Amino acid sequence: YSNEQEQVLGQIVLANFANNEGLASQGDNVWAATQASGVALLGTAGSGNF
Amino acid sequence: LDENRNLVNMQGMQLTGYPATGTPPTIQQGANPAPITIPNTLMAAKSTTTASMQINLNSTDPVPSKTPFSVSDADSYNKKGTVTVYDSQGNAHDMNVYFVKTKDNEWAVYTHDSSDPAATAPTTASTTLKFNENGILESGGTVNITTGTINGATAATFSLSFLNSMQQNTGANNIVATNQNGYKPGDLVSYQINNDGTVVGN
Amino acid sequence: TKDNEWAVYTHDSSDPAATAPTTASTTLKFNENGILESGGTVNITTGTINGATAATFSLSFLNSMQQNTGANNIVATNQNGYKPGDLVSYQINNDGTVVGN
Amino acid sequence: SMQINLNSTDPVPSKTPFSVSDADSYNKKGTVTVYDSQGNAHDMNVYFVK
Repeated sequence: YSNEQEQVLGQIVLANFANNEGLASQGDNVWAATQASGVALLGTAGSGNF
Repeated sequence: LDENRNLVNMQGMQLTGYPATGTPPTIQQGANPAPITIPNTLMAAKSTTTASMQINLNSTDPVPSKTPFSVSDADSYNKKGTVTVYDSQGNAHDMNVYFVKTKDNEWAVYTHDSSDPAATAPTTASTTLKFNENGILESGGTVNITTGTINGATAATFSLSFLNSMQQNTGANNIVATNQNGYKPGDLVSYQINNDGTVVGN
Repeated sequence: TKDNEWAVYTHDSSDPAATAPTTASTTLKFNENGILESGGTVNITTGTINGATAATFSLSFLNSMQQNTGANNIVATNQNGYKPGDLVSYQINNDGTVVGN
Repeated sequence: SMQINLNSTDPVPSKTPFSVSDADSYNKKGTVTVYDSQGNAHDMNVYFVK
């Protein structure tokens, strides 16, 4: 910002799946969470598994 | 790798193999085949129990000048080694060990803590190392050491064995290796399969 | 607060007239190895919003291991509540369980 | 029945007392599975020390 300050507007979430090659495509370069594919299992950028 | 984290073929026929149990887990050779899974959960820390430390010592090691043994003056000891131990909650403690030479074929070993704020510097010898005329350890190579408490944790007494040591003029003195069977907690980060079918987690 | 003991406070950040937690909602007391013993569940109530009834429910912290896991990191959370919504599509799974979305 | 081949030239286990956690104290560990009356299988671990 214009007073030598910084702000945070949120964080990017990376949702690793317990099952790759099990996602389903519903259009453009985009998948949807389905059965036999895993729960969202959210997470931050650099923590561990990601 | 399906919903329940089970290794399975493209249709839904779960993979099978020898189950593994223990700590560290070992492949039960004759066990009945059972499904192989990949638990994403974390394994709890196991406190150090069997720490071992080899050392290469010298026959011509001079006697320390200052005979009052201490931990401040470097002249108080001939050799200094260090190992790491783990509490019951994954906290790491540092165990120092000092070797001094009074006369030939005889050495005095003193342990010391460096993480407990209430650990007073001792002078009592932890044990004695007795050596052959050729430089082979005789006895006194089994010790039990208990640490202190660190922020609400109970100590874990470990067996320290200076097995297969030697003092046969390796120039100076140096530790060959240090190890134990204790580890911190940690989460699953990667898995693989070796060329012998033993599935491996990291 | 001390060795093997934590205090748990709560706050509804959506209530316009909420109050900062003066006391502890509960207290977690841990086994020496790092196993949770007490303060497993606690009754928690929230405030009414837009003329709608408030929610009184249970909040549980079971199966929590404080064992020097690096730094602090929440492992999992779960509820059973959901916003009202409409149908989009159905399907038939591999065991005949016709389930909607 | 358990038919097993034993190596003649294998050495005596290092640790003289019989340990159950580490293999230094036993030569060969095998496992068979027997069945009880109710049907719950029991794993019989056999330990061989020369």
